[PDB]
Amino acid sequence: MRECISIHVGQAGVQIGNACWELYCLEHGIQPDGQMPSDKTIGGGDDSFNTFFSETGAGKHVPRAVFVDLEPTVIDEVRTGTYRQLFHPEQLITGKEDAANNYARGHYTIGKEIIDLVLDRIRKLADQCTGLQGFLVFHSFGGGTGSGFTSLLMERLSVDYGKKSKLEFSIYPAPQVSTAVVEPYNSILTTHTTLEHSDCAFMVDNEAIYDICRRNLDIERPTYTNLNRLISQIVSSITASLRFDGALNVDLTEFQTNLVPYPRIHFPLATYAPVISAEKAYHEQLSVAEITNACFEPANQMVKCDPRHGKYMACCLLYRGDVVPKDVNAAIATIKTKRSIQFVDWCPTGFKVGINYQPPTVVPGGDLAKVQRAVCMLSNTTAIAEAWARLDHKFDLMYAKRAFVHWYVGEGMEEGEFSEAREDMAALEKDYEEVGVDSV
Amino acid sequence: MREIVHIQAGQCGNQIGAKFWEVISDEHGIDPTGSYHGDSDLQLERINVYYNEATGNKYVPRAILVDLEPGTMDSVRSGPFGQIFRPDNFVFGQSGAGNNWAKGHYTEGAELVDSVLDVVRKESESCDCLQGFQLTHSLGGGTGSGMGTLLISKIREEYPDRIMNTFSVMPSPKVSDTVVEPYNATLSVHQLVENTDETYCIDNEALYDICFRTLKLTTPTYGDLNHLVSATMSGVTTCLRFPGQLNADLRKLAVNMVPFPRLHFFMPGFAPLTSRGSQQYRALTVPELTQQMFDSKNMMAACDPRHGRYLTVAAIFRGRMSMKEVDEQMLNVQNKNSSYFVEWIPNNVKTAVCDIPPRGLKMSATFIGNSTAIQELFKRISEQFTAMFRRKAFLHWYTGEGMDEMEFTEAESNMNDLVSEYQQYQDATADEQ
Amino acid sequence: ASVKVAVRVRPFNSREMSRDSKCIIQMSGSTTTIVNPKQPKETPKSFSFDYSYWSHTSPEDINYASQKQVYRDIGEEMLQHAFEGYNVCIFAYGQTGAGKSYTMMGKQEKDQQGIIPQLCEDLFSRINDTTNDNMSYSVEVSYMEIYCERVRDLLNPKNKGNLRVREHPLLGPYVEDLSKLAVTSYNDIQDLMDSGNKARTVAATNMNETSSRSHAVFNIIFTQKRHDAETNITTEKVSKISLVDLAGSERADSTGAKGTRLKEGANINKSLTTLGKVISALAEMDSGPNKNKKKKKTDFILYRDSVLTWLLRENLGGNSRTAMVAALSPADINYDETLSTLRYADRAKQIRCN
Ligand SMILES: CC(=O)O[C@H]1C(=O)[C@@]2(C)[C@H]([C@H](OC(=O)c3ccccc3)[C@]3(O)C[C@H](OC(=O)[C@H](O)[C@@H](NC(=O)c4ccccc4)c4ccccc4)C(C)=C1C3(C)C)[C@]1(OC(C)=O)CO[C@@H]1C[C@@H]2O
Ligand SMILES: Nc1nc2c(ncn2[C@@H]2O[C@H](COP(=O)(O)OP(=O)(O)OP(=O)(O)O)[C@@H](O)[C@H]2O)c(=O)[nH]1
Ligand SMILES: Nc1nc2c(ncn2[C@@H]2O[C@H](COP(=O)(O)OP(=O)(O)O)[C@@H](O)[C@H]2O)c(=O)[nH]1
Ligand SMILES: [Mg+2]
Repeated sequence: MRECISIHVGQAGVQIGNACWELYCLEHGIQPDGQMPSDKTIGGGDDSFNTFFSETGAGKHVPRAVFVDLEPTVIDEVRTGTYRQLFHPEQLITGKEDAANNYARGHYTIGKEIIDLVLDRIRKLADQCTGLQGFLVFHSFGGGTGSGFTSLLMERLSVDYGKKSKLEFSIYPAPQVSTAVVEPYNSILTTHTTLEHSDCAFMVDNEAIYDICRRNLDIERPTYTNLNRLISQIVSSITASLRFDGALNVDLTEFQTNLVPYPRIHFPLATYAPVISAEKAYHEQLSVAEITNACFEPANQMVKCDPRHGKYMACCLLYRGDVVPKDVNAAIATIKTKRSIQFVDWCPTGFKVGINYQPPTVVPGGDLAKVQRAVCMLSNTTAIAEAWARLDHKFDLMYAKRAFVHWYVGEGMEEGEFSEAREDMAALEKDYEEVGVDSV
Repeated sequence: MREIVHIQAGQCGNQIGAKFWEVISDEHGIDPTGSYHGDSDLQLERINVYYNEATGNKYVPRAILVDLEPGTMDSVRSGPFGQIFRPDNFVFGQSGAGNNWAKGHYTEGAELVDSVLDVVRKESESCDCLQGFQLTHSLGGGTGSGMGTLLISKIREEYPDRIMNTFSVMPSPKVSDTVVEPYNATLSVHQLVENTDETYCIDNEALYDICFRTLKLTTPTYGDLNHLVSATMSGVTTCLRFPGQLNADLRKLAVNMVPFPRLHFFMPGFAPLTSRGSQQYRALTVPELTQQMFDSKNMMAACDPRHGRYLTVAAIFRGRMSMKEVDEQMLNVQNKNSSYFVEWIPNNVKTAVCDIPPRGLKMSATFIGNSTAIQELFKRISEQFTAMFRRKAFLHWYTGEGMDEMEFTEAESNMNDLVSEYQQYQDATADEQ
Repeated sequence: ASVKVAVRVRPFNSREMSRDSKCIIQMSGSTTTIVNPKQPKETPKSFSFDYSYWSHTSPEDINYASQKQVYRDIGEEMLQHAFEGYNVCIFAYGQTGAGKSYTMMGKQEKDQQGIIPQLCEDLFSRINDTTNDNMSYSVEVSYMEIYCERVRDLLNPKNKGNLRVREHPLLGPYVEDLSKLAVTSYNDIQDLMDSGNKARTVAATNMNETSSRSHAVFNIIFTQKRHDAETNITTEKVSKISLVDLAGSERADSTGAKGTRLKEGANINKSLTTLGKVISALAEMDSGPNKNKKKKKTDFILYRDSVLTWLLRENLGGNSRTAMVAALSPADINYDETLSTLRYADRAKQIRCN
C-alpha cells in the first residue's frame, strides 16, 4: 500500500539500520522476536503497518530491508545479536575480503559477483508490495563497500525500476575530523553517481552531531549509538506521515515536489529542535514557536554550514504531536519578519507545513527526554556550497602530487575518470551560484 | 572468512614466532595440548583466522617453521608450546648457513625451498579465501635472511593479490652481533623492497631502550623483546578477529597508509606501559594513551621522529571508548605538531576501534607509522656497506658460492634510490630554485 | 628533456563508412574539440596540445597535414638530435582501432608512409652518402615486450622465458641475453619487425578481437667511428633510438572477464599512469633550464616505479628528446575511448585553452 523498502549499504548503513529498526519496533509494539501482543490485547486493528513491515499468517512480522556489506564482522553482530529472530535469514552478506576504502574495488572488482543476488532479493521484496512509493538508501562516503556499492546499486535501480523515488541518507566527511586518508577521493568519485540518479539526497556530518551532543545533552563522551539514534529519529519524523493519521499529511511525492526547485539542486539539510536532556527537560515551555525558532539556529544544524552566508530556496516543516495550526501560522509569521533568514526573491511562499498526531517515542536508555512536541525542519540552502568547497580543496591538494592513485588504478579505473567527476562537482557548485542570484 | 598464513625463517624469526603463538593462544584461550578452554564464545567467532580444526576438536596452528640449524627446532619442540605445531611443517636441513647470504640464497636454500613451497602451497589451498602471509626474520643473518627473501620472491610470483607482510629485525647502529651484517642487510633489503606491500621496522637497540628506560627492568633478556614484538604483531592483526565500532582490515591498512608503491616501510609501536609499579598512579584514558603513543622513547625503530615529518600514521585501538576522545585527540595532535606533518595531505591519520580489549587491560593501542626519519637507519647501513666494499673486506666468501660483483652494486644503487625518494618529502617547504 | 605531444585523427575505415557514421572531432590552430552524441545540448569539451593533425580527405586547403609534414615536425628533428650523439624516444598511443599503425607504419604505396619507414630511409641514405674513407657506421636492432612487469624477447624463437634486468654501474639498466641482430638497410628493419610482431602476446576481449596485452619496445643502437690519420681511433658516439608501442588503457567494465584478463589490464593501467607522471616531471624539468633556470637539486625524477621506465632510463632523461603521438577515432561510437585518449594527452605539459 504505502511501502518504503529500505537498503543499508556499508557499516554506517548497518548501524543506522540497527538504530532505526529499534526505534520502529518500539514505536509499533513489535517485540524483538516478531510477535505482537498489542493487537491481540486490542482484538483487531492495524498495528502491523505496511509502511515498514510485512505480516505472515502465524502472527510473525518481518521487516522490509536488506543489509548488504562486504565485511562479515559487521553483519554477524546483528545475525547473532538480540534481533537475530526478526530479520529474514537473507541478510545477504558477502563472504569475501573488504574493498579497503577503494572505490574501484567496491565498484567492479569485488562489488561485482554480489549485485545480481542483491537485485534479485530486492525484486522479491518489491513483488510483495502494491505500493512502493519510495526507496530509502543509507550510506556513508568513504569508499570501499559503501560508496562503490551504493553507486552500482543506484545505477542498476534507476534503469530497472523507472520513476520510483529514491531518497538517500548519506554521511559526509567533516572538515577537520576524518577517519580515512582516501575519503576526499571517494566522495569526489561518488558525486558523479549520486547527482544523476538520487532524486533527493540528504546530508549529515559527524562533527555537527558531535557538537550538538556536547552542548545540548551535556554528554561529554558520545559514541556512535547516539548519532545513530538522532538519525533514526530524523528518518522516523520524515516517514511518520505515511503511517499515522494527521490533520495535514505529506507523502513522499510532496517532499519530492516542494523541496526541490530544479533537478540539480536537490541536496537539502535537516535538524531537530527539542534535542533536550532529561535534567533540562523541565524549566522550558517547549511551545511551537520556540521549537520552530530553534530549528533555524545555526548552532543546531546537522551539517557544518553557516546559513547566514546564504539564502533559503524552500523549506518544509513536519510537526509531530499536539500542535494546532494557529500556533504554526503564528510561528511562521514571526519567523518570516527577521532579516537574518534571507529568502530568495523567486519563491515568495517558501514554506510547507505538516502535522502528525502521534507524539515521539522514547527509546529505553538512550539520551533523549520525553517531549510532547517536536518538529523536523528540512530546507534547501545555498550555504551548503561552502560544505563542498573545503572538501574540494582537499582533493585539489592531493590529486596534484598523484598520491594513492596506484591502488585505484590497479583495480580497473582509468586515470582520466577522476577529472570528469571533479568537473561535475564544480558544475554543481556553479549551478548553486547561478540560482541564488537575485532576479533583475 | 579471512585467513593468513605464517612462515618463520631463522633463529630470531622462530623465537618471535614461538612467543607470538604463545601470546595468541593465551588471547584465544587455547590449551597447550590443543584443547579449548575459554570464558566466552566470542573467542571462537573467528578462530579460522589463525588456526585449523581437527578430528578430536583440537585446534592446530597454521605455521611453517623453516631453518637450517636443527638446534632451534629441537629447542622449540621441547618448549612450553612445542607440541602445538603439527610435526609435518617442521622442514629443515643441516650444515647451516654460517651467516652468509650467498649460502642461504643460491647454494643451500635451493634444496629446502622446494619442500617449503610444497607445504605453503598445501596450506594455502586449504583456506577458504587466503588474505595474506606473514614472515619473520633477522636481516643480519644468512639463514633467515636469504631463505626469507627467496620465499618472498617465490610467493609473490605464485600468488600476486595477497598482502605479504613482514615483521623483520634490522642491524642496530651500535649494538653489533655479527661482522658481515651490512652486506646481508643491504642485499636482503634490496631483494625485499620490490616484493612486499607492508614491511615493519624493528631495531634491537630501540627494544632495549624501551625495556630499560620505560619498563624499568633490570636484566632484560630475549624473552621481553620477543614479547614486545609479539604484542605489536597481534595488535596489528587484531581487527580481523573480533568485531568493533569500526574495523581495519589488512588491505584497508595497505590502501590507506602507503602513499606511493615504493615507500612501504613502517615504524611500529605499542601502548601503554606502566613499568610494573606505576600502574597504581597512571590513569588509563585516551589522551594519556595517545600521548605515550607518539612519544619518541616508545618507538621501536631507533629513529627519532622529530626530523621526519610523518607521511602517514594508523592507530588501531582496542577497548570500549567513546570516539569523540579519539577524534579530538588525533586532531589536537595534528594541530599542535604541525611542523612534524606533511602539508599536501590535508589530514593524515587513520583510526580504528575494537570493542574487545586484551585480557588484563582496560584499553590498549597499536601504532603503525610511516615517517621519513627511517632514512637515518638505511643510510647508516649504506655507510658501513661502502666502508667494507671499497677494500673488499670479506667479499671472497660470497664469490666462493657463485655470486657476481654486480649484484652488490645493484643493491647499493637501489638503497641510495630508496633513501633519495624518502628524502624529497622531507624539507618543510619547496619555494626554491 | 624536450617533450612534444601530437594528436592525430584518422579518416573513416570500411566498417565506419558502411554504416551512417558521423564525425565528432573538430580541430583548429592548436586546439581540439569534441561533442558528446549522448547529450549534444550541454557543451563541447575542448583541449589544447602541442600539435594537432586533421586528416580526412586529400585537398583540405585549411589545416591538412600530410605524412611528410608530421615527419618534418617530429622525426627529422629527432633523427638530427640522434646523429649528434644523444638519445631519442618516440611513443605511440591509441586505443584499438584508433590508427596508431596508420601513423607509425602507413601504407607501402611510397606516397603516404609512416614515421618509421621515412626515418629508416633517411638514416640509411645519410649513412650511405657520408661513408668516406674516414667515417664508418654500424646499426643494431632489438625488439622486446614488457608484460606484467616481465620482459620477453620477440625476435628470438627460443622458449618464452622471463629474462633478468640488471644495472651495469656505467651503462645503466639493461637486459641479460636479449637477442641482437645486425642490419644494413630498410628491407631488414622490417622483416624483423614483422617477425617480432607475429610473436607478440595477444588475446580477445569484449572490446575487440585482437586487442593487445603488452607494451613493445623497438631499440636501435647506432654506433659511429672516425678513422683519423693516426692510431688513436675511437667511437665516442653511441646513440639509442627507442620506439615504444604502448598498449591501450581499459576499464574493467569493458573487459568483462575475471581472472587473468583483469590482471593484465590492471598492470597495464599502472604503467600507463606512472610513465605519465615521469614525463609530467620531465616537461616541468624541461621548463626549468628553458625559462626560469631552475637547476638546484637533481629534482631526481622518480624513475624506478615500474619496469617500463626503469628500462628506458637513459633514453628519457639526461639531455634526450621525447615525442609522443596519440591517435584518435572520429567515429561517434567510440566517444569514451577518444575522451580517455584526449584526457591522457592533456597531461604531459598541460596547456591552457586559448
Ligand atoms: C598483571 C597485569 O595486568 O599487569 C600488566 C602490565 O603491567 C603491563 C605493563 C604488561 C606487562 O608486559 C610486560 O611487562 C612486558 C614485558 C616484555 C615485553 C613487553 C611487555 C605484562 O607482563 C603482560 C600482561 O599482558 C597479558 O597478560 C596479555 O594477555 C598479553 N599477553 C602476554 O604477554 C601474556 C602474559 C601472561 C601470560 C600469557 C600471555 C597480550 C596483550 C595484548 C595482545 C596479546 C597479548 C599484562 C596484562 C601485564 C603484565 C603481566 C605485567 C604490558 O604487556 C602487555 C602486552 O600487556 C607491557 O605493556 C603492557 C601494559 C600492561 O599494563
Ligand atoms: N555516523 C556513523 N558513521 C559511520 C558508522 N559506521 C561507519 N561510519 C562511517 O564510515 C566511514 C568508514 O568508511 P566505510 O566505507 O563506511 O567503512 P565500511 O562501511 O566498513 O566499508 P569499508 O571502508 O570498505 O571498510 C567513517 O568515516 C565513518 O564516518 C556509524 O555507525 N555511524
Ligand atoms: N629481536 C630479537 N633478535 C634476535 C633474537 N635472537 C637473535 N636475534 C638477532 O638475530 C641476529 C642473528 O641472525 P640469525 O637469525 O641468528 O642468523 P642465523 O644464525 O644464520 O639463523 C642477531 O643480529 C641478533 O640481534 C631475539 O630473540 N630477538
Ligand atoms: Mg567496510
